[PDB]
Amino acid sequence: IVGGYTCAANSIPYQVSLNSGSHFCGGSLINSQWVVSAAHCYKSRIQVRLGEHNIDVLEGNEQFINAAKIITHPNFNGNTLDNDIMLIKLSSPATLNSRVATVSLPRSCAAAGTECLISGWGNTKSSGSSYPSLLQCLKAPVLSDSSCKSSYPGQITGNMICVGFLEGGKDSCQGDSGGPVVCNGQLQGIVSWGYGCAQKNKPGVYTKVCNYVNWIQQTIAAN
Ligand SMILES: [Ca+2]
Repeated sequence: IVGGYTCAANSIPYQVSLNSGSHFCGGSLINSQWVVSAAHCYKSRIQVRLGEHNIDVLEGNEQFINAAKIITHPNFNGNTLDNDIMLIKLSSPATLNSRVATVSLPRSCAAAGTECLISGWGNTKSSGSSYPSLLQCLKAPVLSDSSCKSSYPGQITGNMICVGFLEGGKDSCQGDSGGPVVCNGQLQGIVSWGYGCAQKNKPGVYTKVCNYVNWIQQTIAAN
């Protein structure tokens, strides 16, 4: 997260870290056994870390649970990042409490202008790199489809939304992928891609979660 703030401890209780030796992606807890993330975050071995604030220090509220099932969207396109969504089934259910909690799926798509919260442990610099210990937070609005397509001509499918600021300076970045965009208590976006980070007229591009509610519910019910 570039240009954000350090979140208060466990104030984003659905935020998880995907770890394969080190933190490499975010994700969101949507029921006690299932995490949603980005398909391009796929690895064949994944430990999900819940209840994290400082990812470099054991603080006492963590739960480390291995991924048992790892299911990418069947129409994921690795060239365009279309359908950039993935479901992880935990090998045992997380214990839900005030610091480890689920986030609701969207009841409808978010309108342009809707204010959201983006979070993660990704890069905090738009030039160079700095990876933080503490979870970072950013308030940002959903952008119109026409604005998003103008920012990225010929790249924004009907399964993508832009969230952020055309003036740049505030954005998600590498290491945030798979993490949440939550608006009015609903997971509307998954950190997916962009051109650089916090660049002018290049807001972050996010998987449009409201298109996948049916796929998510059916996959969970069937597995
Ligand atoms: Ca920790």
